[PDB]
Amino acid sequence: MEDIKVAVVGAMSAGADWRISKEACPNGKTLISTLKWSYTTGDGKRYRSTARTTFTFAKPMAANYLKNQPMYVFRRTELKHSKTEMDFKEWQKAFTDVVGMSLPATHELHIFGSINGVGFDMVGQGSGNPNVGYEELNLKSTKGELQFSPWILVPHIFHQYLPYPDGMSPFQAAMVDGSGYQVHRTVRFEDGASLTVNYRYTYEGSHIKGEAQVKGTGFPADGPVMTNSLTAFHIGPVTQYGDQEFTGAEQAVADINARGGIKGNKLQIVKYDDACDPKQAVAVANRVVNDGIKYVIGHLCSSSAQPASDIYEDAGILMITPAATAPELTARGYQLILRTTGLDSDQGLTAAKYILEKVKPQRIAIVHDKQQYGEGLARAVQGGLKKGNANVVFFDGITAGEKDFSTLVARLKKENIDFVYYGGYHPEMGQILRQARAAGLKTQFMGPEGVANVSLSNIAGESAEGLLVTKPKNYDQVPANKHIVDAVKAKKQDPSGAFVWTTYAALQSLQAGLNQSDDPAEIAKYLKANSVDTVMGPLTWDEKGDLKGFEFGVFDWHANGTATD
Ligand SMILES: CC[C@H](C)[C@H](N)C(=O)O
Ligand SMILES: [Cl-]
Repeated sequence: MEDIKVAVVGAMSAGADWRISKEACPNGKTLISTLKWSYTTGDGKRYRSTARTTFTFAKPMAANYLKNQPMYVFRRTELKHSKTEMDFKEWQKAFTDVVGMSLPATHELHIFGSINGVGFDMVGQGSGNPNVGYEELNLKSTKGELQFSPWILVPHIFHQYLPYPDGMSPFQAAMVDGSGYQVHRTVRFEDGASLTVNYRYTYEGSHIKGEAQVKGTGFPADGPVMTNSLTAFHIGPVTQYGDQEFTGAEQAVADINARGGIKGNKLQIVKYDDACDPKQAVAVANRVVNDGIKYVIGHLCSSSAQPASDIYEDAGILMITPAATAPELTARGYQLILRTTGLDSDQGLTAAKYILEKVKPQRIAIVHDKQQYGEGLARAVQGGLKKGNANVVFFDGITAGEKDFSTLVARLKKENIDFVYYGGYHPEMGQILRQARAAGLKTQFMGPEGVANVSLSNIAGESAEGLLVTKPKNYDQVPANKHIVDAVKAKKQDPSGAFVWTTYAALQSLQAGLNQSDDPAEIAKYLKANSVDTVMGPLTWDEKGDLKGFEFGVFDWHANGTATD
């Protein structure tokens, strides 16, 4: 009768604005606060850290603070930084429940020590509002240029600026009486690295002097930290796909658990982020196993669902990908691996047919981005086009995430290309469509479900008009799915996305399974020999876990970010 844990594996999700510091006091003279903290890489990767932080009070804390077992503190931050300056702002709000809706005026921070034995030292002034939990800080180097990421000194760059619901925090209480606290903080990194910070404070009226002594060690030398690859989260090349999964998934789970759940037992999503990165997707998978989670919804890109699939199979963990389409993944005899989507093979053949039958252009160019998906899809299509005598002029590739297509654009122009197929994902396609119509090509473009999203429209504007896509059918127009569509809307979320539906269908799949056996093997056996009613229709699977008789369907794309037959 425990809740049943399902892993949902997104990609390049923002995550929550506020961080939970949990706060416990085991004695009158000690406060311990626990932190989870992911950084993000100028790449959209996640570097995961866990903090323990210890406050020593020279005088015992009044009884009121102790009688109020777990306090919860929500904190956000911002950092602008050069190689020499930093500028930082913190908002902090205390509550006694995990549900989110003279005192100090000025301070200084001397923050010094070492990172992988590279000494650093910074100094500078700041202010805050002890009533509201706001603080700000400027900091200048007294040595030279940080040869590490300044986002590693974040959080560590003044809890005397908090307050509790009905008064002063313990931290403030301690400043006003003069007896004070000290702070040890310790950070574990997923990659073995380690950071120690010790904090002493003097008070001079309402001004604070912070001393902060910093020992970091065994950061990998081409890690995010030693490499300055750390950024705030900026939307990433697959944020659209992760967001559509999470949406379809959170609706589904609500709707299931309302209907009473599996057999009394409710489902609980445990969110993970693999960044569609091979290594990270392998960190995620090892964590999934270790967390006792036996059913996985996700790994969205082929490139990251392969590496992940190995561990899951190796561990007796069920994995339904609602999104990864490269046929490789179900072509290696794995038994615990299912799909709520089709394959590049059928997706490239659908295209070629629509080009040979219903377009018939004169001069074809085939472009891809060189990854499994894109090249994969271009080879189907090329092969379909070759067999129907279509006049394919050149097949070519580009790097993912360059913004400059002046070379491809001048070349489609020089060679009077009226049609182009682009195997790949929306960022590159977006720029193509847009830098094309800028240069005044009348060229007609085509893409797979990877470009069939609202972000394509966001990048391209009017250029997106007339783009041809292959994509799953529009199940958001099917009357059964009306209720679901309304709920997504109630939440201001966009239900047209296909991964919303595939994801929703993948949970329903898991549902049917779970209703006999909590065992990952019988589920895969059951599902393979039975049809499930889902938001996509009935869903028979085959013995390698591919959906039987899945047809993508070909659609006209529009600058509004909808799509018609
Ligand atoms: C999110 C899925 C992406 C677009 C594609 N189907 C792939 O296998 O990489
Ligand atoms: Cl803290």
